[PDB]
Amino acid sequence: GHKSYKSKHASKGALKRLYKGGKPDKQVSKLQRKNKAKQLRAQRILDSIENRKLFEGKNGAAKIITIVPLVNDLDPLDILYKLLKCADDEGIMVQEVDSKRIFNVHIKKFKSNLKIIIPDMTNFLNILDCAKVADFVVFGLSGVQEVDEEFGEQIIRALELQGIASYIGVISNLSAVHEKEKFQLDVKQSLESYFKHFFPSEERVYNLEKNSDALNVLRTLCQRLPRSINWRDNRGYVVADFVDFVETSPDSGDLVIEGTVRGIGFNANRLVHIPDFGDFQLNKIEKISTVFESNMNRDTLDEYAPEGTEDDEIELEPSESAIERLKRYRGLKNLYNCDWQVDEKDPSSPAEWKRLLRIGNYKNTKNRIIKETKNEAQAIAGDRIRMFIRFPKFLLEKIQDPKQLLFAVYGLLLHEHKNAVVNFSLQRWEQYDKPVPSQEPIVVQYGVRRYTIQPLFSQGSNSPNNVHKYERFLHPDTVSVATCIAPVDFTQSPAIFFKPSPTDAKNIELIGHGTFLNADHSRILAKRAILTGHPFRFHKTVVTVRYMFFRPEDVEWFKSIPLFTKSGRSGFIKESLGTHGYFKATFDGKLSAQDVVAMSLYKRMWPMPSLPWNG
Amino acid sequence: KVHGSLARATEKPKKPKGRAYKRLLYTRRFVNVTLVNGKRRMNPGPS
Amino acid sequence: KGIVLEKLGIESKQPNSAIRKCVRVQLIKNGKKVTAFVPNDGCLNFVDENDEVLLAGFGRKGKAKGDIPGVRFKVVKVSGVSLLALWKEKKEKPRS
Amino acid sequence: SAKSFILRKKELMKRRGRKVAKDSKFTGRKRRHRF
RNA sequence: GGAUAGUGGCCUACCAUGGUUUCAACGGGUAACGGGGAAUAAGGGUUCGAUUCCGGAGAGGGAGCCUGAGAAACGGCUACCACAUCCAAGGAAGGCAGCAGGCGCGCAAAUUACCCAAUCCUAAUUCAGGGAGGUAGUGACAAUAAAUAACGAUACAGGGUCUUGUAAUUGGAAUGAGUACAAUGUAAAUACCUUAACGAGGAACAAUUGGAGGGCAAGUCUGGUGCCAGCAGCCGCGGUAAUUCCAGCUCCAAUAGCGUAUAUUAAAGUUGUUGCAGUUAAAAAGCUCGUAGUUGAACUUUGGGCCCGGUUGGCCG
Repeated sequence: GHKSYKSKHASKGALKRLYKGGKPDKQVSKLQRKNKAKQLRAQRILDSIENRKLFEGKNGAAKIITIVPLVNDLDPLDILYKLLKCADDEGIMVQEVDSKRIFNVHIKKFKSNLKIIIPDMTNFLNILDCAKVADFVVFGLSGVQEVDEEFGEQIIRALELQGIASYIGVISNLSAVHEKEKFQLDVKQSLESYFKHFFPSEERVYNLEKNSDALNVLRTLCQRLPRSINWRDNRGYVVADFVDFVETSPDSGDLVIEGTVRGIGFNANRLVHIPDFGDFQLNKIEKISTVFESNMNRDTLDEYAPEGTEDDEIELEPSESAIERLKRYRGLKNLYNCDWQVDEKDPSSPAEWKRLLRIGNYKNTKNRIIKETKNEAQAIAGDRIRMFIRFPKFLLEKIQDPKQLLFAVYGLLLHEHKNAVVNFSLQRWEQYDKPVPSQEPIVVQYGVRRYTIQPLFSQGSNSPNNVHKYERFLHPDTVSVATCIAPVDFTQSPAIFFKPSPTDAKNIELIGHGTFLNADHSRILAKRAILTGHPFRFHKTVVTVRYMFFRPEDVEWFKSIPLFTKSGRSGFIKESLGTHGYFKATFDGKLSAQDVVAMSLYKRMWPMPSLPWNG
Repeated sequence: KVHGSLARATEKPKKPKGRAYKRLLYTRRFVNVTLVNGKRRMNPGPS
Repeated sequence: KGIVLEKLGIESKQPNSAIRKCVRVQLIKNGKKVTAFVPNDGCLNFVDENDEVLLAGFGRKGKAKGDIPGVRFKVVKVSGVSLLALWKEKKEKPRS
Repeated sequence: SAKSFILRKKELMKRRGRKVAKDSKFTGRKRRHRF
């Protein structure tokens, strides 16, 4: 070859072989630089004030505060009364000493409004329910007794994974340890490192003995902005203060909920969920600080959408017939090199599978459903709404006084009540060595809805064919995927997995936790089926297998499927020798009597529908 | 796994630490060298 | 420090995988969006959406131990805890 | 292709004449699972 | 001439047409207060200096002024602008870049503590006052010193009658981390220094952070998971653009410290004055003239003689 021409910038002749095949520049002067930094900061400081417009606690504000002590030898009443002592107001504690659990505390020192909520200690779900509504959780600790091993830490971890807002840790029992301050500091740092293990953001747990540090807590609740939770703030939520039932029909009426609205915003056409009550539809809303009613675009209350109708070794038993049990199977060879269809006809498939929504992509409609509720919301978050809801009559025996137990109201998005087959992420809880199957009834709290479920366990390894292997038992180490039918959640809200048992102090046996992954019907879970047999007799080329079958018709029909062994040797059958399952076969190598003759054959599973849980 | 609330007030016995650990290296490295192959290997497997 | 938006499947190859994939994160001060790098798998369950991670430069690279082109911002902390301590089971990450 | 690179340069220093350790089944592994 | 404490275009009236600049004027940028100084070390240098001392300026932005020796003062006033507070709706009060503190910002920074005992300052003055300052709390910014064991006996392995290692072998000594009478300490306390009493037999009173093709110090290690149209077929072996997929063992370095990220310095002679390079690797204007700039041949009391008083070594002591 020839030595090439060389230049740093390409020659004009060479550009002709290549090419043939405005805003002027600015040099920033100081005043333009000084003005731009002023304009961006002034826009920033308006952003901070307007985002803080929710909490000028004189008329239009309510910070929801829940005192959650962790020790049975710890009363939230004295924790509350120590903090209110630093507001220089004694009459406020007198009015609430008799019997109150919901407090509308107005603070004149810091010009703030607090809503104080104390949950009931006898119910673990009630403690879980009162805390997700709040914007602040105050964890009361002990200086005298250690935290409960199976009760106290379980409260922290249950709140840890379902979503939690900002937090402050306090101590009220520090007087019980020795009075020398060198001893009070030695136990205080022990709790400081203990709370840092659970909640790493705060490296100081507060002592309520010092009135400045008692004010340090009291200021921080009123002043510092609450950290937001994505799933709660994407659907809106209402805390009730007054509930009144009216009569309009012999079987149902209207509840008059007088409460404040926070979150994203509410619409007259959308549904609603009340915890441990169910899902209902809207009737009328009213604004006090216009009137909006549910028009003809109501979402109907039905669990199945009616408009979707138009769109591993197993020992064989001699009495059990190998023909009837093995008709819905396919004889593929590789899990990653096979094909399946989602619309196959099967008696084991549910009849209501045709009545199921076939959602295309999750994240696109998840992004779509947020911006619709942003603009189509009537009740703006940060207002007072008189809420008129539709309500069946026979549930009035369960609703209690809202001033003693919390009564939340949760907004819903589009097509929440309609089902779609979904898959959940699942990680095993700490110190849980009990193995569970893939059909046990499990109660799951995801988002706000609580449902009974028996999902199908699987592995989360990626596959081009979207087919995965089934596990009979839950995998003890890594994350698993549980696929089932449930009402869809468009917020990717976290999920917690448990089962009730009255043996514990709580009626909860925590199994694990996880996240709402997807509403996926393309993902199909398959199971490998192995039936075993003992090779009875051996010849130079013919092997006789015993306890593989028990009828001669089973041998003849199963001739096409290629034969293999667990040692990794393939082969084929030759003829049926006996009636009780003795048959001839041929193999590439010579196998002994400790080897097992096995088959590889595959099927489908169809999961079971969900049911809401109460009690 | 979790730290105890009141904690702050196979198994092989522990190596010495600090000055006494350097005594272990000086004995191990070169006084009475254990394995000799002519090039003074330092970490063999199954010989 | 920046807000994570979504997580990408920037994978080594298709299914037979050396799993090193990471997220798309917007810095909070200048508002610019960058591509991040998370360590080995098992830390992707920690990083959900909108976690406010604290991320630092990646910088040095060899011809092994991470050769992904177009990423220079490893994620050091998620939700204000860590990723070293959170992976080695020292602490726990609060959920939003 | 990390194992292909580590072997490729290793016999090159046979021809250059320098010491290099003889190998085993850790040659192309991540010696440290990361943070 | 006016004005000032006072010189002076400082201002005014008139009259001249000057003054700076390629030796970079003027304009622009500075994420620029200047300096003593800081890091980096073979030299010269490169980078930094908001910050314990000196000097300048500002008290949300401008301007104006009272009092006084001194102020264009803001813990003084007045007006305007921008924020913002109270209410009886007529009006009043503002300025934490002082000390604590809080919001906002961000990767990024502590107690709404004790006292004038010290250092000094102010006053009518030994006496009052001082968030000036000091004491203490938070504080792995940075720096100094060095705990986590030492000795003996028995049995084996050695070098070989005297010297080492090994052991679920054994024995008593010594001590502070701690708790704490008391005393010192301090304005009063905490803490240090001293000390009656208690306080070590290993899962006690248990050290971590990184690293193993080279750099480079440290493996002819192990187990498990997934794939192979690869050999063999009781087992296995090998590959595995699984850039090792997940764990463990062993070894090495530093050590109450250690790693990562960004910036900068050395390595670096990749800024080259010391000290780079331009035929072919980045780079000698197409060629010559020519102002500033830089550089510019040799040459004019050289040599000899006289004495004088010194600082160094010695033959000498």
